[PDB]
Amino acid sequence: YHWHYNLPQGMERPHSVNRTFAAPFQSNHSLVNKYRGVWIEFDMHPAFSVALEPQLRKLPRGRTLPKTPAEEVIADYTALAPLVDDEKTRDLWLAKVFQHCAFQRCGGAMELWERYCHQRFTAEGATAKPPLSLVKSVLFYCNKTDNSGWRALFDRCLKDGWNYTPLFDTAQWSFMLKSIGRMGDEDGVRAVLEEMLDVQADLDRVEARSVVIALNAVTNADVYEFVKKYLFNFGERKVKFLRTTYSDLRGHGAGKLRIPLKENDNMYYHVCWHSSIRSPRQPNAKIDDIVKDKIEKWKAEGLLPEDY
Amino acid sequence: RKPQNQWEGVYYYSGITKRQRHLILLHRKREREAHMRSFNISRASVLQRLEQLSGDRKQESLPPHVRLDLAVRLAQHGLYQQATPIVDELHHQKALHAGHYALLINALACPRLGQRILHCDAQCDPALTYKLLGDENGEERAQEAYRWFDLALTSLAVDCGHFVPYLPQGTAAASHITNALMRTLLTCGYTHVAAIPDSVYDRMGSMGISPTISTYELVMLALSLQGNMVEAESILSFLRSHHSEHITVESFNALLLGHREARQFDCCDAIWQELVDRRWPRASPLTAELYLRSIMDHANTPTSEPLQSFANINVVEKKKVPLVLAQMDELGVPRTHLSRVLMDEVEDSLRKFQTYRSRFYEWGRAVKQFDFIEFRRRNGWLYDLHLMKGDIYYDDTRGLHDRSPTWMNEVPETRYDRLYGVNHPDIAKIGIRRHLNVEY
Amino acid sequence: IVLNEQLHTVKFFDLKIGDAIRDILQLLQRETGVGSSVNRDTPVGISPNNPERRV
Amino acid sequence: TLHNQRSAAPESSVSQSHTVNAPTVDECEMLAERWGTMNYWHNDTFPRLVVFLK
Amino acid sequence: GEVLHNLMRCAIAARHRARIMWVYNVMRGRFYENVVVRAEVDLIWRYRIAMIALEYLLDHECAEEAAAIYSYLVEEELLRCDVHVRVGLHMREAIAAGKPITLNNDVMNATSLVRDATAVAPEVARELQRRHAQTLQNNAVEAVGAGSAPWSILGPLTAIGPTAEDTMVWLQQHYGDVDVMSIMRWARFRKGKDLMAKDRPQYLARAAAWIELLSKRNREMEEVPLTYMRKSKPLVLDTNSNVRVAWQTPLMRSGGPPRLLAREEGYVFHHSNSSRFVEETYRHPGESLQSRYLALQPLHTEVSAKEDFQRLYYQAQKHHKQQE
Amino acid sequence: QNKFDIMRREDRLSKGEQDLTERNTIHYGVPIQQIVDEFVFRHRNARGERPLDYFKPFPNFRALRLNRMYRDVEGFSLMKQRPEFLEWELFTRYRQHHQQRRRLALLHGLEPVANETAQERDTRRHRLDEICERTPFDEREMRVNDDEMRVSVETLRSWFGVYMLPSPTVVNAVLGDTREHVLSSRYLNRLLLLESYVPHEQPQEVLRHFSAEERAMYEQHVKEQTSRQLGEWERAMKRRRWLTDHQQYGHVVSHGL
Amino acid sequence: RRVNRQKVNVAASLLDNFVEQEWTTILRDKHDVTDVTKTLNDTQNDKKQLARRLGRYMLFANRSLDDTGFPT
Amino acid sequence: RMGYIPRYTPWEWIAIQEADQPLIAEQIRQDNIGTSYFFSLNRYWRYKA
Amino acid sequence: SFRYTNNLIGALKHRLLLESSYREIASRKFIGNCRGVEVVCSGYGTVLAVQLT
Repeated sequence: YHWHYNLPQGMERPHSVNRTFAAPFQSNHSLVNKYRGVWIEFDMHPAFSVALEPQLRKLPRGRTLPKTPAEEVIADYTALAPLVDDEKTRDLWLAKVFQHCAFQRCGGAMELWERYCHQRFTAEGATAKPPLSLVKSVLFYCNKTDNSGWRALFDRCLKDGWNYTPLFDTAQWSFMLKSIGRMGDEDGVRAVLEEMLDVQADLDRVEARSVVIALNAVTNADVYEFVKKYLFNFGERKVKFLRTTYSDLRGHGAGKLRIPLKENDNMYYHVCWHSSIRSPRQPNAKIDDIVKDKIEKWKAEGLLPEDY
Repeated sequence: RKPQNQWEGVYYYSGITKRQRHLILLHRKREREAHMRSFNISRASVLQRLEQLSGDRKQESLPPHVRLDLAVRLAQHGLYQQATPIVDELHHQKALHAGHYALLINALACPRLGQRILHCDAQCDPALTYKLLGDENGEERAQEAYRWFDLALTSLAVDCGHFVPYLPQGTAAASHITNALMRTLLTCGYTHVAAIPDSVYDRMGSMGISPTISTYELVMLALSLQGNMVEAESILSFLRSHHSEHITVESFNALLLGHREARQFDCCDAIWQELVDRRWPRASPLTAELYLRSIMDHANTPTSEPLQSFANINVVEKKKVPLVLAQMDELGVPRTHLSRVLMDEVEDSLRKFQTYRSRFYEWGRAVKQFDFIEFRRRNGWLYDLHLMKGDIYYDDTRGLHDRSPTWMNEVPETRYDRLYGVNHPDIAKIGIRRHLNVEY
Repeated sequence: IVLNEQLHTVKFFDLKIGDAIRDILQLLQRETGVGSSVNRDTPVGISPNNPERRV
Repeated sequence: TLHNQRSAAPESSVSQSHTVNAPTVDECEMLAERWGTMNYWHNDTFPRLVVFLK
Repeated sequence: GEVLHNLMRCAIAARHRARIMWVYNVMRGRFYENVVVRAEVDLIWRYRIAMIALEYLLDHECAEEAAAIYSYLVEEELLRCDVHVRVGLHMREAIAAGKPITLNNDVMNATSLVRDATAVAPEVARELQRRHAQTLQNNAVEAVGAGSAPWSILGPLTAIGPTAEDTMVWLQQHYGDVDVMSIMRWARFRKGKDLMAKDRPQYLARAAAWIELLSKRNREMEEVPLTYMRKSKPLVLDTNSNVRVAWQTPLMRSGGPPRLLAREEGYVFHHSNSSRFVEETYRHPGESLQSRYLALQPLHTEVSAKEDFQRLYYQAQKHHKQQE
Repeated sequence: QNKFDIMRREDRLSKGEQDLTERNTIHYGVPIQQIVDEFVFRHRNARGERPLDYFKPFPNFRALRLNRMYRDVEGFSLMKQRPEFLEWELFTRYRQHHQQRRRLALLHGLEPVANETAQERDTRRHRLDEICERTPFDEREMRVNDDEMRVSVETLRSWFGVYMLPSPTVVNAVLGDTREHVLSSRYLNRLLLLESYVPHEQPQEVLRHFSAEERAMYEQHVKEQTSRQLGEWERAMKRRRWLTDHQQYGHVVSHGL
Repeated sequence: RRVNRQKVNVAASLLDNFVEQEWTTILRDKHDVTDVTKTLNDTQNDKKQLARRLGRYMLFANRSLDDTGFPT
Repeated sequence: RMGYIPRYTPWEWIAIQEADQPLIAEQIRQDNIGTSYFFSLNRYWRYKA
Repeated sequence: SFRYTNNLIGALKHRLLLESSYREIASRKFIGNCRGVEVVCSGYGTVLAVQLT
């Protein structure tokens, strides 16, 4: 019951619980020092950076976003970029104005892709390979302005194409799924979510407001059954948070989004069913011959008479 | 209330996710591909440089310094067979000199192939690089290192043609080539690293060549790889007695490496604590790499006398890792100059044994304690070791009852209360009233 | 020698049946679904030894 | 039954700084560059100042 | 980058070598600050901080700390970056006018930094050969005790050819472990002052000291000749464990039989703080009272622990010269 | 896994040393304090191995431990496993003679040195012998112990003789009155002077399994070995030395006075 | 198998005795030849100078079965 | 024995209790620069003096 | 699963490198000298020329 005071007060047995169970760090709060954005990996040679320094000054650098309007940096790339004779310098410069026009939402920046980079990367079976910083910047741009040009570029990043999908970050897929749910591509949601499972991306650490938008745009019948088996891939902590965010984005907190959601209640009732499932509790030919033999018997018995 | 266990540790998060350990393994494979890609590009460039100067310069004889520059670059990339016809005609044309022979034998140890073996094959272990360089023609490069040493001493006798019976054995060039020979023979197999303290060292003594500090450090490194520590410390004891001004870091790097191979981890601690104490010569990042790897080999070593009745005992040696990393901040050793294989195991020991003052005020909260229990309850099959399955020396006749008055001091309240009826015939001796004797 | 190892397993008949029940108890407490994204080294739709593993 | 580790005698508790050993022949050569105590040059047995003078 | 630049400049004025390597260690960072936070120092500022740290440690001859920063510059490929900003400053002025710009080998060699580096390069190579010949001579006279030793007869440095191309040959085959052209461009300026155009022997002394510090091959060829450590075997009659039978080379004891290798008889490296080395014989027992009770007493003759070959060659030549 | 460590293993066992892969696990095997305690626990306080001072009311720390044979009995010649009624008391007096010599060496600086040469050792011993033969034996330091009897020097000189425990007139007569001085190393050195004055060889059942073609190369193998072993042995018994004046070996024929 | 293990032990020790017998013979007889090509400035290859640059003769009786042709 | 309770905790039981609990990083208390005479008492308000 | 295919990729990587290196051994010169005698040989063991430098 207790230990007496005249007994020797030795330790009875040691306990090694922290070395038998190695627990990873799990907090309900998010990380306060994370970038929460799409990184460009600006890796310019250190001779063009000081040469283009008045032009790169008005461009977004690491964790810095200048408020220069987008029509000036387009005009800087219109005139000065043919002067520099280097292929990867112009590609890294074009990735920055694609990032600058994304943060200011300028829809006219897709003309720069068709002017310079379309003919040598995405036209008529081009064998040249674009850098990773250019593909990340235009996919972040087309997802920000809800441009439909992401589909020709996302199909180029598969294993037979450029194979850049293992190099995409978890914040890249969050901005990707938000734009497809806003535009409403049912096969666009499935082709990305099949790619994220094939690439082994961090499915539990995608943005929860991005997943409930991409799941809200699921209306076709065959891709709706794809969502039912794909919803088991999330964690139990994630799938109970997808219910609370989807209920608030269609309820009181509908003003957090730029455009309102469309009412998809058959996805709403299934997510509320799937979140309650993961949470704890709190022969037609042979049968049709059977029935026809009985009606044949009942006319012989007289239970089904003729006209009187 | 039921008492809480005071010998049970606080539940805290010391571990990584299965995605993170996969992502560490995936990222470490990419840079092993990057060092494999970096070597074969430069190896193909020097082979294209060789065939260019052999094909288009077929009849035009090259200047001897261009052929000397290509011969050392072939030997550095592990291509020793493509360089021996170049050195045979340069010795025959008598264009090589005292410094040129020591340059070629030092190039024969291949310090470009060893860079690929370090990052990719040896898992950034500096002791394993000497063990793996001996397989890529270890005996073959050792014979050419002995042949180029005979080519060097023949050329030094011509170059020295008073001290005439003591030339060229007394010059600086004879020991420099002999130090170049021991450096090349260290990269060879075990048969040649054993010949460095016995056969090469006695041949240097029989030839009468005065050694330098780099002579003893390669002999100490040769005895370190054999595992003989009684002789390796004796050489530095000779250096501690006679030539103490010239002792550099590499003698300490041999002894940190040598006790790591002999698995005498108590000795390699005392060498590191000595180097922190004297602070001269300066601790290289090779010192911090060789000492921290000796900690991790001691930490992953299982014991067999308790036979791990409760847990692994040697994992407590990783608690010294925050002490050593704090010592590196004052010794001027940057912790960013550590290898990627070691830095993952260093940060493994840091998240297991290190906490800050801001975390220590919040690590014992009941929310974090009960999350540890539920995460052990939900998925304990993924992270568990059990779920995988007077003065006494002048006293001898003691003076008893020395009239020390206990009545000058006052301890009067020593009253004791005994149970009623001890000798009573009607009251039984045994009973449940005996439990009243333990009550205070 | 052979009788000592035969008598060593007959006294653990009762303790292994209780050990088998305790394996079922920790099995039903596992996280539902196919798993979590943080606790997997293998992708869900692919075999871990598949040659076309990394898309 | 025994141990597989390196068996070593404990380190000597004798003061090696105060014990003056026998003078070796290498000590006599660098005796002009040697720093010693007043007990070192005027030792009871083997005094080193007379070796510096001889 | 600008905050860590002033942190390094505070460490230069405070002369704190441990904090110079600390600011350099924070500048590289870990996986958390560079990938998770994405707060990393750019390549221009990482070149400036590492250069003023490498400038101080080479001026104050800190060999191990300067070797770590130079290992960072060869890893990050920042050896030719001082000319890259110089080309880029010219490319900024050229693109401001409207002319096209590019980066090749002929653009880098057309600058004033590389053209001045190759012109002074013969004077630096003569400074390296003059300084090494003085240190080789000082290693020989200190091995004897001041006459010269045979250590300074034939050194590891060859003669310099009489052209600028053989100068670049001689620097690449004797100091080829480091980039000698990048070092001489770094040592050109000192506190803003152009040493190459104003103080010519000061720059020649500064550039030769920086090449000799960063080169590992120069460190291995400028070593003081040490004495030869002899092996030892234990005694036949064990008197003490500190006295041992020493191994003597035939240069020390001439004549006698040709001996075998030392390890076969049992001669190993044995030395300690109280170790003594001796040659042991035994006193010859005659037809006397002592026949078998005694162990043939160990007559000893104390020998040295080292073989100073530079003094043995000097004294034998002194006997070859002062006798005649 | 590596050929370096495989060749290091077969080299180390050829030297007769510990293999490094045997040290891959750590054994802190059976410390001496545990073995003594389980020996006492098994033998019920280990009676008989305790001295009689353990059964006394006030024993010191040397009486509480078990009996061991220390390094005092290494020099006593007539010491047996069972002494005959007076040999232990002579041993305790001989031991006290060396402890006073150990005291006198520290008084006059005649303690041994760590790097002591044997030519310096015997001169230190000879200086210790001449300084201990003139100092009388202290009987106050000679303390009786556990079971031996207090016997004076007169009875020990009567039983074993005057040569065993000598007088100063005796030691000047041997190397060249009832009083005892400390023993010397040269006097007992004189007393003992006066009184003493083919690889891979196989058995026959393996040879029975051999064929006659394989026995022929077996007998050829042992032919070459014993010709090499006796050929090496005759070069040791010849003792023929190289004469440099004629550049030819030579052998001794006659031996004169 | 155990007697055939002794069959290769007596057959290797015949060969290990024969190799180092001639290896001492071609070294002791080349010691008295004294072929001097130091003025010729050759490539230092010879019959003796290739034999001494070869390593220690690892004896076949000391080898196991894996070094004599049997697979692991 | 029948009731042996040790009065000294064994070396195995000490090593288990030390290996389960982490160290505090501010216990090393090393200092080589000096005291910030102007800024250390006037830092940011959350972690201020 | 997929044990034959994953062993066949590693087997053909072993066969590709032994084929790439066999084309380099045969397309090379192997010159051996003993005493001024340049015996020039190819990778196939054929002596190309017995010269004397």
